[PDB]
Amino acid sequence: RKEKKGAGLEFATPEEALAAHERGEVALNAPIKVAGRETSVGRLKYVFANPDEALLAVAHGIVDLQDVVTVRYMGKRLETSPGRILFARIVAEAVEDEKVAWELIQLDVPQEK
Amino acid sequence: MLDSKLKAPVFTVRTQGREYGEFVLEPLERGFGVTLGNPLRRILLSSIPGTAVTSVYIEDVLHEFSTIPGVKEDVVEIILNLKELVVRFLNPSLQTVTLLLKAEGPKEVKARDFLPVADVEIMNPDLHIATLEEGGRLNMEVRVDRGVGYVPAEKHGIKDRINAIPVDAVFSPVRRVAFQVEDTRLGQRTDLDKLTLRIWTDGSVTPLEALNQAVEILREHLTYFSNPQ
Amino acid sequence: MLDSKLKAPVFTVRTQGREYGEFVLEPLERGFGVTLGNPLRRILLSSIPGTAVTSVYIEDVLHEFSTIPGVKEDVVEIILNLKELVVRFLNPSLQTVTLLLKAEGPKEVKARDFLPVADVEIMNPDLHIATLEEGGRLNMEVRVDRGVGYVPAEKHGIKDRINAIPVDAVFSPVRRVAFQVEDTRLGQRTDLDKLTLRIWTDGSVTPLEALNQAVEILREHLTYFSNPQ
Amino acid sequence: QKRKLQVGDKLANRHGNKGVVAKILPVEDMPHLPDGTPVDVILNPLGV
Amino acid sequence: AEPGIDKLFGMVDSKYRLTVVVAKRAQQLLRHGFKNTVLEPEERPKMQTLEGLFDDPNAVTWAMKELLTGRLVFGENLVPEDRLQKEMERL
Amino acid sequence: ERVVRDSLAALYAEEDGEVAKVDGNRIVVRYEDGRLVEYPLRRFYRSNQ
Amino acid sequence: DIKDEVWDALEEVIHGKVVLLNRAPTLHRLGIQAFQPVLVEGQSIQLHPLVCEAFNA
Amino acid sequence: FGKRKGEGFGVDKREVEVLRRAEKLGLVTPGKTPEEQLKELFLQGKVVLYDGRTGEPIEGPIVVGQMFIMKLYHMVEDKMHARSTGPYSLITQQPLG
Repeated sequence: RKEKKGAGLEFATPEEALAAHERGEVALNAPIKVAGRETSVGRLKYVFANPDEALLAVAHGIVDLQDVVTVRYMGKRLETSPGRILFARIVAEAVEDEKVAWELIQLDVPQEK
Repeated sequence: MLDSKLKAPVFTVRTQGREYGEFVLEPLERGFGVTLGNPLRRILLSSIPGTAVTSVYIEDVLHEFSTIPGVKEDVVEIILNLKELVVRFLNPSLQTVTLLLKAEGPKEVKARDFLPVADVEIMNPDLHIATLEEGGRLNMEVRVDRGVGYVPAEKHGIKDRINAIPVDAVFSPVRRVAFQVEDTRLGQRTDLDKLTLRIWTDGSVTPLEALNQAVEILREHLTYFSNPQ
Repeated sequence: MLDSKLKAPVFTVRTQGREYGEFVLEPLERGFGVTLGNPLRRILLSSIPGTAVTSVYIEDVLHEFSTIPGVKEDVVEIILNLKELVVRFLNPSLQTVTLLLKAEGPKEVKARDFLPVADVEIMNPDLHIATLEEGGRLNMEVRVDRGVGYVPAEKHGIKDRINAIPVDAVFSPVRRVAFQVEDTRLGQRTDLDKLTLRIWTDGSVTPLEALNQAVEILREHLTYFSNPQ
Repeated sequence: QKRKLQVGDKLANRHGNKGVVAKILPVEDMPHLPDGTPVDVILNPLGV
Repeated sequence: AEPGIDKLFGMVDSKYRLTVVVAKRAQQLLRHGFKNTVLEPEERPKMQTLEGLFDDPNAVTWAMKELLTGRLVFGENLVPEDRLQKEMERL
Repeated sequence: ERVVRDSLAALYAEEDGEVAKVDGNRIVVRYEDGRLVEYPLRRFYRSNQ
Repeated sequence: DIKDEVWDALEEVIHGKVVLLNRAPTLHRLGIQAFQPVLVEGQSIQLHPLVCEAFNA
Repeated sequence: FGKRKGEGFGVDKREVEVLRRAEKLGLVTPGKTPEEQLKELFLQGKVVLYDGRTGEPIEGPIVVGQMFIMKLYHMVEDKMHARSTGPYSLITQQPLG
């Protein structure tokens, strides 16, 4: 999902922008799923060690499955929604190996027919 | 009697190590499979006590999104590797434990490389924490408390050093639980329920004792209706 | 018994008559409002034993689809009206009762016209049954039994008379259940749960008795996890 | 005989939304309003 | 399904050969009775209520479970065909 | 109402009057003229289908 | 005269058997498909939804 | 909702989170109290429901109402013309009963 960016989205440059824009999200300055310049405040605010941790935090109603967030997968850091991570995990569990499952899906787009 | 009593739902267990546990209750009367599985799943994911790395302070760290010279992994990566460290306390009296790590020289830093403490234990000593490029000044400490469920770092704000940084806490020992209810059948009727429950746990507690804790908690919670007011 | 029992609900009740009862449990730690409400609602709506009409015999008719002269309603209408009859037992050991009814003349035959029995009550005496105009004689027997759940008419197959006609049974004293969880404040933790569940029943069982029965059922089902193998 | 509604039977509205009863759920697990009242029939939006 | 159908397809060139092999094995099992099996000692199929898959609940699964072992050999002409095909039908 | 009226499936009062007798199968009604008329009912009549 | 032993035997018979399900306008090869039967209590035939397009059903 | 308030109940927390999600989906205008937000959701004809199996509410509102549903004519078409052995025809022995 994506809604709006009413604040200065420029974020690639300033490392003060992390604290300032976290405050902005604390206020109503910028929504969680915002259209920042480089990153949305969701990827900044929450980072997850494993998909299990991300889905567990989802179960506590912290974040919706349609919200992009930073997740550390098998070898890489991804800005993905927990829904896409869950889809990948479903595919990887239905099959035995996970590397094959990871290489035979496209987790960057909606799963159209 | 097979209609209700001899079908005292047989409770079969399949344990694959200290991580994976499948429990099958069968047979069960109609509609009770969900009625048992759902509260059990909520209890497992919500109330099981456990310990997690509440926060970390490092000597040279000022902001949570900084880069540590002499170590390729950044602060974010370091805490991210710190999240999944699991520690078991030895006696119930323990509430909080602060554990330090001093490390230098081009070597790997792992969980076993932490300085020992008598009253704590680590079930994953080979947990590769990070790497030191060349004499990396690795002077850090972690405060670890006991809790229940999952705690976002923002709200609690536990503070030890003025420059220390919060860390999100995952107290629940159970990694995840999934329960399926499948329509089994008896000799004469099909309106019966088979409850399969799969539990993945970090390793602090075996799935058997986690389930026993869950059912005990639910039973004691039920005992709250005895006294009316 | 204060950090986890005073920070645990008092259990209050607000019941009027024996049809409507609210049970408030306040305050709950977050994550338990649904955890308790859902299983209780399912058990209440599923497996609360009760009493309902089982068999009907008429002195005149010989099958279900006939009609009694002098009676405005068909036998189908009579059975459908009897379906809503509520019977309260006063002796728990008592199982099967056979009420009798005899009427004649211009009688708006209600439920009160049943001949009284030692340990049976009609919580709905005003329930209309039939309308006898003149010269119509209505003599009938209704066999009521205490059961649980729902059973189709042919399934139980109760036949005391050759002319008797079985009817479907609705053994659930509970009419409907609605549980709601809201937010209440405590000094240390602002966001705590208050679980209030409202029960409407048909009078045969007071809501409090039904709730106690459901709690006992859930506890004895949790007991099945006590002995693994 | 008194035919009772079961799986084999079929239903329809006045707008031609032809359908067939597929499962009879017990009352407890069907969706219900915030009040205790449960819904009677669940329809798939895909047909609209 | 059945134990390793992918392994079954890998070890034959064409599927119809696989079908005829498994079914001819099933017919042999039926005619001789289930004594002429080559997985007898330990690994035998098992039913749930009892051990009924020791004798004959389904011969096709018996044959396929047999073929996953190396105890089965099949060929276009490995034995003088006439002798077998004219003793098969009279018993 | 038009469909049920025009298709002769129900019974209607042909004139102002008061009901005399109503039973499970017949209804006797006395009209304002003083004439009483009996209407029988097909209690359970098999359809064509 | 039915007995639960009868239904036990019926479950015994069809342990490995298959049956062919068929749809009336058989436009192509997939209008006939084999299946493993599972005894159910009811009147209708339970069908896996994924073959809703193999058949035009 | 007046009948609902007559018993002294406000807004369920499940209703609160459903309202916030619908706000994130643009169904209801933001900045309003749950009362009028839920009223506007009602104006759309959608109300909050609870799953019942889980107790957790269905994410996003659901449209509910009253429909007139009729049971259609039901002959042997459902009945199973399932035979194992039956009458055969005279000319050809193909079985038909």
